[PDB]
Amino acid sequence: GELAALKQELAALKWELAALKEELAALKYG
Amino acid sequence: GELAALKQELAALKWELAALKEELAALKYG
Ligand code: NA
Ligand code: NA
Ligand code: NA
Ligand code: NA
Ligand code: NA
Repeated sequence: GELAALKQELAALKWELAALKEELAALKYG
Repeated sequence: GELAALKQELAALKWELAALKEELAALKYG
């Protein structure tokens, strides 16, 4: 339970992070 | 210890997300 829950939360956040870093990259260099 | 490691990574990532949104905000307004 706790481990599963936390890995789902981690996963979600890393998708958001990935997206945001790509958007930042775009804005700084284009 | 997988749980320990993941709680540290979660913490870090929430700070990184916050930081990046503030950088995006900054760049929109110069
Ligand atoms: Na568990
Ligand atoms: Na939990
Ligand atoms: Na642990
Ligand atoms: Na945490
Ligand atoms: Na806790």
